[PDB]
Amino acid sequence: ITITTIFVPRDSTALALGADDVARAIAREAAARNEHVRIVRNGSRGMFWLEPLVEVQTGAGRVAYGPVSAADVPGLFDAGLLQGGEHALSQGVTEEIPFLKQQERLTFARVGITDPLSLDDYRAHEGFAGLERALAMQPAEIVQEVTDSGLRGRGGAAFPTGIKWKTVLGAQSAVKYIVCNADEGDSGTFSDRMVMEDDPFMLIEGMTIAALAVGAEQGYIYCRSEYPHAIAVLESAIGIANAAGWLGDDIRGSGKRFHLEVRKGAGAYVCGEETALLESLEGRRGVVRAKPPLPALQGLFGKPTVINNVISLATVPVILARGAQYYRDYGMGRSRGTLPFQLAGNIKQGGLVEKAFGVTLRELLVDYGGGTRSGRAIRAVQVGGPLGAYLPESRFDVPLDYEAYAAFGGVVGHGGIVVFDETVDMAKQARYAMEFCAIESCGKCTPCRIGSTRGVEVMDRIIAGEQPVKHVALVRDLCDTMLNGSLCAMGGMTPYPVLSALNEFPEDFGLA
Amino acid sequence: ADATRIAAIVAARQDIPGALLPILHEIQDTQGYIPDAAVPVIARALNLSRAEVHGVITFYHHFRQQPAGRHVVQVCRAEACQSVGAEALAEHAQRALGCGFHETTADGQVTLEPVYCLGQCACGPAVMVGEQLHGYVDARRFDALVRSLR
Ligand SMILES: Cc1cc2nc3c(=O)[nH]c(=O)nc-3n(C[C@H](O)[C@H](O)[C@H](O)COP(=O)(O)O)c2cc1C
Ligand code: SF4
Ligand code: FES
Repeated sequence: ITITTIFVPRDSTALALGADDVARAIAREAAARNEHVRIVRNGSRGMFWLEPLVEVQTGAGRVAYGPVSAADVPGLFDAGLLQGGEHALSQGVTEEIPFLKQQERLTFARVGITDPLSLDDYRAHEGFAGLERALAMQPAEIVQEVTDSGLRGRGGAAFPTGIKWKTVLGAQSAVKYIVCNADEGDSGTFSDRMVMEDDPFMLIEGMTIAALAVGAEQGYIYCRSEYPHAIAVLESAIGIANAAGWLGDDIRGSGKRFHLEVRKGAGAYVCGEETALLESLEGRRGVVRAKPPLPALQGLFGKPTVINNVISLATVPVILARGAQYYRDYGMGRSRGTLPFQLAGNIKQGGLVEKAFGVTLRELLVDYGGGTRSGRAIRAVQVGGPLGAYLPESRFDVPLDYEAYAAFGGVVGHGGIVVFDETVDMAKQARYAMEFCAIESCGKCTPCRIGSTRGVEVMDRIIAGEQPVKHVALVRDLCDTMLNGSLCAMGGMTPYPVLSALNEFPEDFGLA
Repeated sequence: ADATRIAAIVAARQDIPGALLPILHEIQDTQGYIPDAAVPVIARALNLSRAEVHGVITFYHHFRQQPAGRHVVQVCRAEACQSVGAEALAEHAQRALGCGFHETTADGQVTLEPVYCLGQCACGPAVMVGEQLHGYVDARRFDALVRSLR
């Protein structure tokens, strides 16, 4: 008669921290006490220092406990878990935790609230309201709405999304494609991963709206092989959406057609570059294409192709459901909307912080992150991934805005934030940037393919203390060669962590 | 490796747009690796050259052409895990296992591989075994999880 709903996340981070064991321990304990529970496997709220974060539905709303280990579960029951009783691990009403409450979760609105594979949960929280509006608009109107919203590419290049769709719509071709770039290869990023594991229907809805906007009937999600959980969840969600008429040849009786499938990548960072991604989808080595031909005009199999990042596509439904002006009102300058920032690395309170553009790095580091995990001072923060610059403390007050970061050589990128404390060796960081480029180079460009390995060798000489002045000059020279002789940002932006490390921390390289 | 099943895997996929990577994944997923003897079968079905197919297999680090040990243990080497100790963990893993990266233990139980971010960047150092993730991995937890495998 009386059944208590308990939430135990199934996000791969929660799983990495023991969430399946927690869920089995809760089930075993309930059985041992003859109590009836329904264990809902939700996405994660994105407060990873509290995962596994168990929530209980009570009269006051959902209350949270974290982080929970299986050994804690009998004591949780003893303290009255099923009624939200107080325990050492109690966090209170989940939505009242300031880390979570002080966010602007436009895209991540459902993440951690819902069962990720439940259509009923999805639609009870505005799911498919954007698609239902889009089904009642002409294609050019959907393009115009995404344009008016101010949405820009959340993969990092921040190109205006609606203009991109306008090009695909205007192109003449019977076959057009939607391609979702889910390669999320950057260290410090997991917002795409979280959408795919914790709210897959939002990505499916966003790609379907894109298909309606430009006239595409086939979509592909290219997901990196390092994300087996995302791939399995997306495939289940596509099956579920298809069975319920949200995909297929007669979507909700509209007569519109859209088919979607997931493609697994194969360990190449450079397949996040949009044309190397297309080569991979077509079954070839992930070698960057010359880009006088835009993929929006000649992309997958030479057809007009929308290529967008997971977060870009996942933001389309709220833009349609709540309107362009609602979305455009957030942010600053030309950085309209919100971004799911990802706090990572040596961070005390890491996870997912969605905020309007204009928040500063210091606000995210201190007010949300709570400083380093070690307790030592922050020394350098890499923003925007392995190809981003390291930021010193003197830059922590620049507003997180595409134009303000670009002005000083910062990279917002996907919004990932990797914190290093005072123990970091910036010469070893510079060496790693070169090593990583040597590992991931698609091979088309000599400075990227071979110059990177020479940069490793020289950095080794610097780290061993051999002739620092001479060898730093050689590294500077090699960086200029990569800045000017790279056909994509792998080689072209490898100098960003190298030059920022060298410029901001010359003492780590043996210099004055 | 089951040559007959490989031919069927290829035949079921041979009309998929850009079928080569899904084919290579299904062969590796079911057989453990892509045997050299599968390349002519793949090449013929997709109207590709054998060198083309071999070049794809060689390009992508995920694909292996020889069986791995019983367990593939991937240790993240990328920046966020570095910031919380991935470098020392990688040194320890090689001492505890007695082999380097891209190598397999003498008892054939563990193949040690690097990976460059598992999307676990806020709870590193991160390790994946098969598809099971582990966060906050230090020398003690590493030895414990390797003990569990054996
Ligand atoms: C080395 C390299 C890696 C990249 N990785 C990604 C990625 O992981 N996810 C992504 O969305 N864009 C990535 N890009 C950018 C894509 O080339 C391109 O900007 C894509 O179309 C982004 O779509 P968007 O407009 O929605 O941001 C990468 C570019 C380079 C040079
Ligand atoms: S810069 Fe590097 S990854 Fe990019 S095209 Fe050249 S070789 Fe390939
Ligand atoms: S840097 Fe290791 S999981 Fe992302």
